[PDB]
Amino acid sequence: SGFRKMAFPSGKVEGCMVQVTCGTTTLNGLWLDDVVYCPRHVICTSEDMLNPNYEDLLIRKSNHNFLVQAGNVQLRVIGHSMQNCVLKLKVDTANPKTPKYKFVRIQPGQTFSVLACYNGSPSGVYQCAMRPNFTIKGSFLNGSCGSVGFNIDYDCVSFCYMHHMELPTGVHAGTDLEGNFYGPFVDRQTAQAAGTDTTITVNVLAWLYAAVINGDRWFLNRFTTTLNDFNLVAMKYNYEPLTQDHVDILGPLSAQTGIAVLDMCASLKELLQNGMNGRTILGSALLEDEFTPFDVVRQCSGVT
Amino acid sequence: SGFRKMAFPSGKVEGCMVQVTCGTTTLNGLWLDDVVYCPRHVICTSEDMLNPNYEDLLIRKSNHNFLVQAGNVQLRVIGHSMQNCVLKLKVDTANPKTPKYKFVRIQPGQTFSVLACYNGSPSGVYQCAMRPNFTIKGSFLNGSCGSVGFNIDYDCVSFCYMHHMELPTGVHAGTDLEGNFYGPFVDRQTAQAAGTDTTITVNVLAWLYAAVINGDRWFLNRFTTTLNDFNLVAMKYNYEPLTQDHVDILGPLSAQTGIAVLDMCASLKELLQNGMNGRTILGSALLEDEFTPFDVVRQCSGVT
Ligand SMILES: CS(=O)(=O)NCC[C@@H](C(=O)Nc1cccnc1)c1ccccc1
Ligand SMILES: CS(=O)(=O)NCC[C@@H](C(=O)Nc1cccnc1)c1ccccc1
Repeated sequence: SGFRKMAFPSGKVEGCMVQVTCGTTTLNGLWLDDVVYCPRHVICTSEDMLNPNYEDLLIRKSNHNFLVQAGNVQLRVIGHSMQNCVLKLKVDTANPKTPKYKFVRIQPGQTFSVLACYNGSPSGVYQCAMRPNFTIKGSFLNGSCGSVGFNIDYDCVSFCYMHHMELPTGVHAGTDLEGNFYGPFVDRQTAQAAGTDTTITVNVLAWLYAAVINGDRWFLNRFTTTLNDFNLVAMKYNYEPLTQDHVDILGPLSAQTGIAVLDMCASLKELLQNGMNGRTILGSALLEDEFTPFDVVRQCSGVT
Repeated sequence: SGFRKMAFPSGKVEGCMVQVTCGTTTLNGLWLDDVVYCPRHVICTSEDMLNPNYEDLLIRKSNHNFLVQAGNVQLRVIGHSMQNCVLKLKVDTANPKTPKYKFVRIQPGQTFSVLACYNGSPSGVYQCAMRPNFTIKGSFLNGSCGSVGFNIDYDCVSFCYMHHMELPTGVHAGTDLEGNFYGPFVDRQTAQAAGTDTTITVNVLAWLYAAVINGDRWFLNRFTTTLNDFNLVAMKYNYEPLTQDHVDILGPLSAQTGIAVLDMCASLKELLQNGMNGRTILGSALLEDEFTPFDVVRQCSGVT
């Protein structure tokens, strides 16, 4: 009973957080095996961020300039290199708390948990989605850079995000763990605008299925629609176009509830056209799009 | 930038979760030092739950009937006792991962994180509030009993909740770690209805302050009000009456933003009377009441 925006247990990731300081800049790092991963802008002063030449700034840095502290103990840095927008600091000790892990580059619409950190210490955990415009709507302040996003499959942590930047609009941008930004963003104090933040249609449908499973059914109607008809409505409301791939992924939810995907699309169509009329769905007064179909199945079945 | 429903990092609590089985019933336990805490209904069959005499059911149980498994290893049970609605199983080994901890009985309106578990294994973490009617709106399925709620002050975990029951209405009831239920609920398969779920006014005001800090300001108006005037409106909308104690707790937010508490009350009054008119506040289309004033300060300042 009940449905909540749930994050993965963060323990396995808390064991990897370290503090990295270079000169007067301090941020978070991720220690896995004998490498510490952190945003390359750790080498920048606030002045340097206006137009940084990272290769030139990195020449003036030696291994002893990167101060890495794991809780209360100092790690010895024996190598450093830049890969895209991240620095990889080779340390002389393998992290004993290193979990089984993978580095993955997620797709827009996919969800993940964020362990927000400051000074190498965890402050909290929340669930995010990579927006279709490649931004994330997080909760990050100065010093949170290097905090990571991840998913967990039983004992394996798949790291997908490292926080680097806040856009002047209050939304967030970052990289995968290979240092490649999601979207067109660059690690420079230049005004960079985000594109249209469209709604993740397949996620809204998955969340409507979660609502039916948990008892919220008022929005079910007597109608059906087609993909092309639904998509004319999705276009008008800045929703992502629904494809047969999305219908396929919703198959298990459709089978469990006995509500055909296109019938749920017709419920969604009427909700877009008529609004909620002051009613709520799973305690929300808007259509939630940060639950994937996999998230809904996982939460509704009890996967640990 | 940004404001999210954030949970505490759950690592310290994940280290305490164990599986407890008695006969054919399996639920979660909390292992702290040499004691495992779990709901007393672990001794019940599904038939027993209609009208259980726990003292009589417990007489037929010995230490060897309680199977406690910490991950893959079995704990030896050397004592057992019932305290209110919890069982305390004395084991022969102190949990090496026991954090600094306290047992606290929270007040309605206070928030906490829940580490939902199944078979002694964590599935996810989310943020809750103890409702004014002493229920929690969680996400729990059969087998989640024994999952706990907690807060963290730097290195100290304050345990406040243990999950026991789902009401026929889909809301949740449980105990503090001394086994005393929050509210009038009893651990019996009897229909028990929840009282009026009022809105936590001081939390909504705190969340309005979080909105102003993060840029969402459209709801600010040119009006003020008084506590008695505001409370006539709060009464009409099933909001908790606002007291001077609540105004006092909002003082730091009022000082930080320069918006007097009673002026924010007048913004809230107009929002209750006029609705949102299709607009959002911090990505929500309703007034959020599960952030305390302390939660807002902590998130907006970066406390780890
Ligand atoms: C103190 S630090 O080392 O964590 N970061 C300082 C610089 C960083 C930055 O302000 N990032 C930031 C601020 C607030 C929230 N989320 C992210 C930056 C990166 C790219 C272009 C411009 C600025
Ligand atoms: C399988 S178990 O041992 O975890 N619990 C079985 C009995 C429990 C129960 O169904 N609790 C429950 C179910 C679903 C979600 N949240 C809570 C119960 C407690 C009090 C009165 C009636 C029933």
